[PDB]
Amino acid sequence: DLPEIVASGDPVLHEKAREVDPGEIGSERIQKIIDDMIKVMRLAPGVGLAAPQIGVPLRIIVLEDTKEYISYAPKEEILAQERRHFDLMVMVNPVLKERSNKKALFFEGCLSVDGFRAAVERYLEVVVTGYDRQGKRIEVNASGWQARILQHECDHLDGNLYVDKMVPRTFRTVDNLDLPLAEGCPKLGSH
Amino acid sequence: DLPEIVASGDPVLHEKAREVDPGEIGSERIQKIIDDMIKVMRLAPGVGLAAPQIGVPLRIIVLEDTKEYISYAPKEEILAQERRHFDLMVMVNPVLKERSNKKALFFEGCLSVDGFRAAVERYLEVVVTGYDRQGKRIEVNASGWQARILQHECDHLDGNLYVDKMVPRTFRTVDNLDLPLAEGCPKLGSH
Ligand SMILES: [Zn+2]
Ligand SMILES: [Zn+2]
Repeated sequence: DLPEIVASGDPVLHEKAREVDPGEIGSERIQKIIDDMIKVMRLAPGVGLAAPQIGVPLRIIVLEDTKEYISYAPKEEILAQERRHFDLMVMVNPVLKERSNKKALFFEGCLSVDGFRAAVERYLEVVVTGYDRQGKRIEVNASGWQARILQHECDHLDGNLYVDKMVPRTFRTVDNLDLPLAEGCPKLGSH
Repeated sequence: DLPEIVASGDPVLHEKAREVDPGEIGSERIQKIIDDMIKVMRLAPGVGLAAPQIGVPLRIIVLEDTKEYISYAPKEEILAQERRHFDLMVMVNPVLKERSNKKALFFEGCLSVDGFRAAVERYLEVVVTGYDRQGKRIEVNASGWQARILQHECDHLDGNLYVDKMVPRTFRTVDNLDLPLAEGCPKLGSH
């Protein structure tokens, strides 16, 4: 049986998620959750996913970018967002910190807020500590689209969705995604 | 034939609309639009509607609350929100100003952002000047849900949607509308 995705409104998404006990990570229980998340993130075309999104108040995130997902987008664009593919990645009790105040601005979308995208600003470089799928402590460094995803998923673990971090007037239907930005809205890209 | 409501993304919604020339108000074109708006606002169950929502960069709003619309809601709620019914109302080149810093907090929804609602703070009392359907200077005073609607529609005329004015973490699917507010969130209602 597969637990589906919670949508905005469900308190689980707007409240800080409890840490999973290191070691208990190897548990057949939490291990199971990691499997589900990974499945769901792949079942609906998603590049990231946080425990609360399937109703689990735990600090666990999974991200992954297929060289196939990327394929379906303007090369001009995927290149601008420094979006390189990476293998599935799992992090429990992650702790994110920017490696520099360098930032970027692009359209983001959440699986708990579908049908909509919105330009949100993100750190370009970031380092995330925590534990790997098997309870061993790791420290992941990343930039570009990957850093973006990590920030997204981590935000979830704190009860935060991009909507409360978006650039005014950029909110839009996935359909009207490519329509121009109205005057005033900052330019997309980076410094 | 009636125009289709525009959804977020379409620049028309995120840019300041131009004032309509007084007098030109009686014009066919302009009196045509007012008819369309009114039709659309009624066609999809809506209580307000601004020109940009149908693609018209003009400053024209129509609001109306049926004793029928209201009927389909918790009387306890209709209470709290001071939501009383009022007849169709049309205002060109409206100019809104609060009558006091008295505010209220309730869930709002836009027709250009459907499937979602979010708690937004509004002035409780407000006065709006401008012109009536027939081009005559008018000055409407209102409070409660009516004041809320006026603010909503007027915001549209300036390229503003509630999403950029919502209370963090209140965003939600119309379905998850009644689910609790995450912890930390303000309490809905007045002061
Ligand atoms: Zn998300
Ligand atoms: Zn609206």
